Amino acid sequence: APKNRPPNTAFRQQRMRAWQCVLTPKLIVTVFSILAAIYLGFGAWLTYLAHTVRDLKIDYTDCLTSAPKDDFETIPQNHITAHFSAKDSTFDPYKAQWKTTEREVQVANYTDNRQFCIVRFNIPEDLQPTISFFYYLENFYQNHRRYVNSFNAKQLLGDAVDGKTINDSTCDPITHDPKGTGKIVYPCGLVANSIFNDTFSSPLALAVRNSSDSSRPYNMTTKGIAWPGLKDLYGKTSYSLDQIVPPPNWERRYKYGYQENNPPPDLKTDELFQNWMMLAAAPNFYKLYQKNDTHPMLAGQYEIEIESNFDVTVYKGRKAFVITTLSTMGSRNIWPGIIFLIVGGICLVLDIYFILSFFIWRPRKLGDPSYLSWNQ
Amino acid sequence: APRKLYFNLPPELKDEEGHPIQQFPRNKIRTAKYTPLSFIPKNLWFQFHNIANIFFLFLVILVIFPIFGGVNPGLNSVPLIVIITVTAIKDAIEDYRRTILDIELNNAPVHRLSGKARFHKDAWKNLVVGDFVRIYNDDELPADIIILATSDPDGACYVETKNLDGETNLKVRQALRCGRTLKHARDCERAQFVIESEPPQPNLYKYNGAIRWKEPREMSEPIGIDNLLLRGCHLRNTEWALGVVVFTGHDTKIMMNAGITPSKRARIARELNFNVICNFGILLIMCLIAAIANGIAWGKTDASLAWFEYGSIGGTPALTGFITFWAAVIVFQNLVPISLYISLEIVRTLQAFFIYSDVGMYYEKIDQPCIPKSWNISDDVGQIEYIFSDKTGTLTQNVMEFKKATINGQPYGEAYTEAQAGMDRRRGINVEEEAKVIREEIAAAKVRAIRGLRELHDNPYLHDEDMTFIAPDFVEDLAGKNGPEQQQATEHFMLALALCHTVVAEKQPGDPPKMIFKAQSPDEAALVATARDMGFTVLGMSDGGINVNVMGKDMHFPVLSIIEFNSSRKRMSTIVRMPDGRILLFCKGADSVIYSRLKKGEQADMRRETAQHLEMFAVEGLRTLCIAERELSEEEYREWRREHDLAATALENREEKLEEVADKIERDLTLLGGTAIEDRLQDGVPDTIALLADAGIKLWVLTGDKVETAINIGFSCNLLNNDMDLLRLQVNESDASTEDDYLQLAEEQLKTNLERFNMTGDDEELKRARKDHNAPSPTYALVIDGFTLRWVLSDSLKQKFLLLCKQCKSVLCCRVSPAQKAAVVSMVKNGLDVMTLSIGDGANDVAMIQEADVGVGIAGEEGRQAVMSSDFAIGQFRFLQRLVLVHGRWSYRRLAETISNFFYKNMIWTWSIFWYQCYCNFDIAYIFEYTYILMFNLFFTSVPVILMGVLDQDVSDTVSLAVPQLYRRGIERKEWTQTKFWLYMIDGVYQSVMSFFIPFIFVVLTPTAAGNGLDVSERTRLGAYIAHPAVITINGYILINTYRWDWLMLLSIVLSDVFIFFWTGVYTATTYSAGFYQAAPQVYQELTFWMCLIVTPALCLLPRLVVKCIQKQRFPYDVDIIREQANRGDFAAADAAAVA
Ligand SMILES: *[C@@H]1O[C@H](CO)[C@@H](O[C@@H]2O[C@H](CO)[C@@H](O[C@@H]3O[C@H](CO)[C@@H](O)[C@H](O[C@H]4O[C@H](CO)[C@@H](O)[C@H](O)[C@@H]4O)[C@@H]3O)[C@H](O)[C@H]2NC(C)=O)[C@H](O)[C@H]1NC(C)=O
Ligand SMILES: *[C@@H]1O[C@H](CO)[C@@H](O[C@@H]2O[C@H](CO)[C@@H](O[C@@H]3O[C@H](CO)[C@@H](O)[C@H](O)[C@@H]3O)[C@H](O)[C@H]2NC(C)=O)[C@H](O)[C@H]1NC(C)=O
Ligand SMILES: *[C@@H]1O[C@H](CO)[C@@H](O[C@@H]2O[C@H](CO)[C@@H](O)[C@H](O)[C@H]2NC(C)=O)[C@H](O)[C@H]1NC(C)=O
Ligand SMILES: *[C@@H]1O[C@H](CO)[C@@H](O)[C@H](O)[C@H]1NC(C)=O
Ligand SMILES: *[C@@H]1O[C@H](CO)[C@@H](O)[C@H](O)[C@H]1NC(C)=O
Ligand code: BEF
Ligand SMILES: [Mg+2]
Repeated sequence: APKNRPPNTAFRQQRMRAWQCVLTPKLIVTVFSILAAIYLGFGAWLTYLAHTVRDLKIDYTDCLTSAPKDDFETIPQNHITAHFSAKDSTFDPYKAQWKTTEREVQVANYTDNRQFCIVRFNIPEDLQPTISFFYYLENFYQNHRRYVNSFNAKQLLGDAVDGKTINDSTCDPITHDPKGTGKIVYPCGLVANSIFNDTFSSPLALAVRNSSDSSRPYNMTTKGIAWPGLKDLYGKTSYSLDQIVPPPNWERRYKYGYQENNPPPDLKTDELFQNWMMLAAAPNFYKLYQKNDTHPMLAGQYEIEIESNFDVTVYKGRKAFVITTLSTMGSRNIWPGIIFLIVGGICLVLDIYFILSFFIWRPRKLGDPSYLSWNQ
Repeated sequence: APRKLYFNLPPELKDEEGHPIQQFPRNKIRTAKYTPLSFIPKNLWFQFHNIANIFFLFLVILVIFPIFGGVNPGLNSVPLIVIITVTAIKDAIEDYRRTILDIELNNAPVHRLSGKARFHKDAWKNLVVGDFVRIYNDDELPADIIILATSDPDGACYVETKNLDGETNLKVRQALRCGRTLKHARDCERAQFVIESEPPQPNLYKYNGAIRWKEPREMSEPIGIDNLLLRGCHLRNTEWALGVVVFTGHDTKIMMNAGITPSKRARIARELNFNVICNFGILLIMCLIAAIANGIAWGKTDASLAWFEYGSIGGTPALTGFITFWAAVIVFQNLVPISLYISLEIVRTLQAFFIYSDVGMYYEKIDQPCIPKSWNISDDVGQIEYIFSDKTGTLTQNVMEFKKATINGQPYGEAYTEAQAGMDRRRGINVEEEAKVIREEIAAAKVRAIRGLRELHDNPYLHDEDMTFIAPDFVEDLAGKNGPEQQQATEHFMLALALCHTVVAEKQPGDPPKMIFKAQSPDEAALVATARDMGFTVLGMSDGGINVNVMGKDMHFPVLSIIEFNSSRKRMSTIVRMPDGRILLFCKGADSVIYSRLKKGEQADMRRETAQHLEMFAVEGLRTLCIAERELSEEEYREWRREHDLAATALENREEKLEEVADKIERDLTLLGGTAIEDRLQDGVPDTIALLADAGIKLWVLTGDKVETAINIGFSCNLLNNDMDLLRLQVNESDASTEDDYLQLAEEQLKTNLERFNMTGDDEELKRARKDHNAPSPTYALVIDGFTLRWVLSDSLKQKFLLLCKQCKSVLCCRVSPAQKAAVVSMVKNGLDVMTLSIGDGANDVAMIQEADVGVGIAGEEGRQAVMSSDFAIGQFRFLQRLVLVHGRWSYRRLAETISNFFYKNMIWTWSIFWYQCYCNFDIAYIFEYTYILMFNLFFTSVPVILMGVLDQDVSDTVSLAVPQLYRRGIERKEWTQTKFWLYMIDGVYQSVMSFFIPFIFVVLTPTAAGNGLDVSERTRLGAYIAHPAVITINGYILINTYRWDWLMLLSIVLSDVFIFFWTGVYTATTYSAGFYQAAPQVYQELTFWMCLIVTPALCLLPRLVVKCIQKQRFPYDVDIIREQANRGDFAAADAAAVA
């Protein structure tokens, strides 16, 4: 009896069930037809979507640079980017006045003096809820190799890790006390150091002469502004408030240190900190600041008070704010629609050319022993 | 190193610690590539022949410096150690299979003795030089042994040399004169004598030595080959041959023509090595771009990096650019892919497995499939031409039948050949049914001839289906029909075929006793075996001469004398006194040797008809023989015998005097008839050769056998033909010719032959012959023996010789030496830029096999001296078509497509990373969450491409045998060019551009595209956004490029994509990651995610889909059209016929 007989399976003998993917022009015409159909459909859909949302972006670096001090001068047109369908209403965007003012404010004890800008921007139509409010930072690179690994995780989680492990961690230059003493910084990275410092004071809707009272504060919240998982990442600190200090740049805010009146901010609630410490990808990123889910902003000449605390033209950067309204797709991005339409259009024109060159023009009947290249 | 041997006191001139000089190798034989004690360094140096491993080892020792990105212990050092270890494990397992069959051979038993006082059974390895040895019938010989005695007196043993030299006949060997008398097994311990020998020489038929047999004082008996039993020779017609082992180990001429299984490499590895170097070049170029741009951007006091990041990785922009350079070299490591070599090892091993488990190449009589022995080279078999072939072992089974005869001008063949069947069915005539009806006529004639024989005297020794000379006309002519004189003619002829022989007859009792015929060559064995199947069966020489049982009645012949066969005589004779009183001399031999010894001026029509019939028979591939007779006289016989025994008594120059006296009696003769014996080919060998020659392969039969048998086999196999000029390059080793005249004669022959081919070997008509792949002029053959071959392979004639051998359609070397086999293979292999297969069955064949690119052994049961050193081990020649035509073009196309798609894959990955670096001031920041990069090339994408390489097939297992011309595309090496590589890399770069800049656009050119509105523009969420569509794109491109979408391939594609989704969704549900804490619920549930997931794979696979469909329609392939044909039908006949 023969024992070395190789098993006559249908896999060992390479006989598995299969489909010989011959590209006869009854198979590729249908492929290109279905691709063109699906992609032109999705392109029309996404174009309608990216046209159903509407927004307004205003840049405000010349506030500290060149805004006037007592009169509401107009903003040049290279700052207003307003996508609003219902054009030529009683209000029209691209006409916003703006004025800066050095103001003596209080924080905990010492009443420091910051510098403010005030922007009167008019939206011409209502925008239904979930009106978000992002800030925009050009030429800011959060995506560097040393920058993106520079923080302690357990510390943000809420912990008193050590004075040694924090001292030699990947957050090298900013992990110990800048002054003489040997305290340890609470957020020990330079990713938490450079957090955006401007402060947006919610749109005070000027009197539209319907409710003629001067103030109509469209109260937008800054809570529930990040993913709940982030809240599961952070936590109030276990440090004794004795050995922690703002790293170098919260000084103009914690001008005396972490104390019983200026306490170390709990991170599970500080949601703007949670938005910042998730590192953006490009240098021209947006980030979420406020929102409102339960009431529609009406057409009106709103006014926002932007404490311009972040000196950004120092590195030729730019900063701005946007008030986009959302849809199921996202915010206004005209490019998905155009990309889908372009792919569908080229698939359609190649379908047309293939059906032509394989049905109407010469069809090159299948398998003839004339092209075999050993019959010539 | 000329050695000496002593048998019972050593020579005091080699004292203690001075006697071990003349260190003789151990009788073991190592064909394994690695020893246990030295496997590691050898295998490491072999794996590092791949240049990329140098780059990977340098990059591993470079991450130890704790300044760049990835820490050293696991991430970057586990892959190298694991890859090296699994590669070494595969190679060690393969080498151990070779080693286990090696150690199976090394334990073969031999009766050893010089210390044992008896010839106890031992193994081959236990054979020290100078130890007595006994050998029995058909025993493979352990080592080169000098004879000392044998079973029969006079010292005659027979050696079947077919394993070393392709000669079939049992060559006679003589025991040395003094010392033959040691019949016992223990009377050797008083045999005191000394042996003198010479250094080991690889020339087979040149050896000399001496013996000192110590009242005897001093003896001396030179020992040529006639005392030398070689190692592959099989001892026959002798019960015991009490020899002495003189050579052992690698001193033997059988082993002295090989290395130690020189490790072959797959010829795709080298072009792949150049491609690796080019990819490393582009890697360095892009890393230098990165370093310069990073330094330029980091040496500014105006960028936002100076303010917010207090930093520099060195107190200079130049130093930080340098650090970034090396760190980028770490990040862009996959330009020279690490996963290339392990993927290719895994693919090649699986293809070797699939070769091993194919029943379509399972030979039953030996019970083993096409077991591969080098799993690296499975793709080279898709490129080879120049299938060099042995003759005696591979092509011919070496069973010799008796087909036809021509007696009294009358032919009796009634035979048909598969050779002729193919030769006719190739043209329009006799296509299919004629074969069946003709074989039916042959069966009918066979049964009618057996019936006619039964009507004659009862023949118990005759056995149906034990006879090949079927001729009913012969039976009726011997019965008496058609003539009373023709009966006498055929009767006397069949009596002559039972008189001229020397065969020994033995009766096998039981069922009607079939008699066995032990002869000196299977030629006369077939002669006599047919001379009993038509009456006139033979018995033993019962103290007189032969006894013939003619038509049921016995006849005792006294044999007067016999003149034995020789290589120079070409004929053999015997004088016998027949019962009719008169004595008669028979002389049978070659056709052209008897036509010279014939009484002239007689039987003009008879002799011319016999000449034309032998011409027909020798053209049909049969090995003809002529028999002649002469009525000798009593006084003439006794006087010739007195001259004969007088010449025998003259001890000096005796053989020449015997040949001179024996040529005075064989001059006047007359032609009884002419036989036609056929040396049987294997099954399907003519069809195999036809199929291969249609593919594009050129087949050079180069045997070690005589010059005319080679031409016979060239006629059988249909290599030769009847419309073919013959080029016989010969420099007759004219006695004592000046050597330079040898070369001058050879040069003139080469020059006139090249002339007539209308050219010469001017070295300009070689660079135009390094780029030509065309079946040559089909009307030329080149027959050249070893001597002419030896002299045309020396300095410059070689080149000329090459050109000659390139024009002639066929080549038939003859009496060629193992070293010369290897030299011809190496001349065609190096002188041209071409691949080369060598199929063999023996020692000469092992030399030919290790020197060729692909070595195939045949398991011809002759001792696997050429199977333990081959790439593959086939059982028959007919499976070579299956192997080369199915598992060759398949494997080659598969490896080409695998490595092309693989370069594409790694290109798209690393160039997407590079574009991201472009968007972050070239400071090398991963966008892929430090685990996508870890698991990408491992899990998400490796299985689709390895499956495309292992289990993809273009046409079929049978449509490839039905259309061999497709193999031409592998001959000219058109599936792995250097434009498929560059086109695939350009494709990868384009697809990286698209598959990075589409999701980047989607989720970065807008404020937080996330539907409910939250941060998904993060550095890692964008990583998922471009890393899921990238995996789907790569697997689609690996799928679009395959031809046979089957169960496993589509299953693996689906599981790889579903596995990236599952791995994300599972790994981002815990706090352990903290960058991906919940990435699944807030990336999946978006709509831009699915929009990009469906748009980037199409936008990446659309250009090659368009190119593929158009380049199928407007321009075809050959495989394209054969698949468009075999799709509908046109090959269902072969499929249905083969499956059942
Ligand atoms: C909001 O954030 C921005 C950016 O983080 C922040 O602007 C920063 O203020 C810090 C100081 O609080 C600046 O750092 C200084 O830079 C100057 C110039 O290089 C240095 O001379 C300063 O060193 C002196 O002062 C230190 C502090 O007393 C001493 O320790 C030191 O010995 C020196 O005497 C100091 O390093 C930083 O440059 C700016 N950033 C930019 C971009 O200009 C802003 O103040 C923040 N506002 C609030 C309210 O948090
Ligand atoms: C983390 O690394 C820093 C840098 O090496 C370590 O530095 C220094 O730590 C000592 C020990 O507390 C500090 O000294 C205290 O300094 C005051 C001077 O104001 C001195 O009067 C006290 O007697 C005491 O020595 C020192 O100021 C501090 N210097 C700096 C620049 O940080 C630090 O100790 C490391 N952390 C730990 C936990 O070890
Ligand atoms: C969105 O803004 C509107 C602005 O009116 C908020 O409505 C006011 O909410 C406050 C409490 O936060 C009430 O005291 C006022 O009486 C409300 N005014 C009106 C006219 O309704 C609304 O609460 C905000 N909602 C969200 C989700 O932020
Ligand atoms: C605020 O409190 C801190 C400590 O409690 C004190 O040192 C500081 O002087 C206070 N502010 C003012 C303006 O005095
Ligand atoms: C918005 O509502 C909060 C909660 O009552 C309140 O503290 C805040 O002053 C309001 N905003 C304005 C501009 O009044
Ligand atoms: F012994 Be062979 F036919 F080279
Ligand atoms: Mg052989």
